[PDB]
Amino acid sequence: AQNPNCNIMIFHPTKEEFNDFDKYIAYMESQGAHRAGLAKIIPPKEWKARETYDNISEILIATPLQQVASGRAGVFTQYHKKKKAMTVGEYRHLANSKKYQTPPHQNFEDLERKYWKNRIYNSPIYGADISGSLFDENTKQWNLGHLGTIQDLLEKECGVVIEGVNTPYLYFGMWKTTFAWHTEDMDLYSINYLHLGEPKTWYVVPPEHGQRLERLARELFPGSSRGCGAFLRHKVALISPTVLKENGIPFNRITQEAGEFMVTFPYGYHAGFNHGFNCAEAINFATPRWIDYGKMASQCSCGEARVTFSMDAFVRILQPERYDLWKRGQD
Ligand SMILES: O=C(O)CNC(=O)C(=O)O
Ligand SMILES: [Mg+2]
Ligand code: NI
Ligand SMILES: [Zn+2]
Repeated sequence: AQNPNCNIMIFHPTKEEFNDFDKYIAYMESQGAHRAGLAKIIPPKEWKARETYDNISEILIATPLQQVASGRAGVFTQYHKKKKAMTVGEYRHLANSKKYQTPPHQNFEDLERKYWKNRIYNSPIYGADISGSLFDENTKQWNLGHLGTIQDLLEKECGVVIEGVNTPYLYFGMWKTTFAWHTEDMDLYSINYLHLGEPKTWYVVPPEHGQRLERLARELFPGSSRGCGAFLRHKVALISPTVLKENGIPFNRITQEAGEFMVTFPYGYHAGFNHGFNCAEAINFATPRWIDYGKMASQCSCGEARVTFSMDAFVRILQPERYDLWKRGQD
């Protein structure tokens, strides 16, 4: 069995290997990359996402989200308070202000220490989940707006034609902006490209051990767990590495820098934080190996998780027994 300790693997494809996206994902899996839940892909030196980022300041962040924490430093939830619209240039200036800017630090480890010590005492503003793309249309390799769609994959594997679309999302971050512990919708893959700015630190639980994280989460968030049998779908709970280690939960960590891709694999729980002003692009995708994960994915039916249009068909076809309850949660 390849990668039996479930380490995060880092790949350096050549420009030739960068042509065929599906083939390279399958390659990475042949080497055991999926066992970690997360892999890093460093693009060949010849590749670029676009020519420059000099002209992005007029993108609008219609609903910036202030991420307000409750709990203790290592075990907390966050809720998202909506803020007034602002442009990317206005948000960058805000991220760089004395109130929000990254503190002086020695290295990524010192910054990570400071994040876990101090995150809860601040409320950073995240421009998350913005439909759009920063890939140039002429970028033909690993262009996250030109991937094969999940609907087409389901149709190719299973023969059933379904409605829905699959487009990327932009994320504008600042120091301490946080992504809570989650797997993707329908336990899909994700791919995330850090276009510019400061790094993003990731934490991940191997898919084979995801239920250990869920059991810890039920213990640590007992009211939330009574409310919903899949409350991590709400994407609000944080647990620090120190707490994970104290509870024996297997995990790994890595820091993504600008110019690098990360892939999350089906049922790979992940969480993390931004180091400072940055911009990432991410999209969900599927492969043949995903189908079995999609069929088994948990679902929130309490009403909190509220998701895209396109998830309807995935539930309806892959999980017909759960469909009626899940759809009630949506309505
Ligand atoms: O970058 C973020 O805030 C969150 N991204 C992801 O969870 C992902 O790419 O799967
Ligand atoms: Mg612009
Ligand atoms: Ni994710
Ligand atoms: Zn729920």
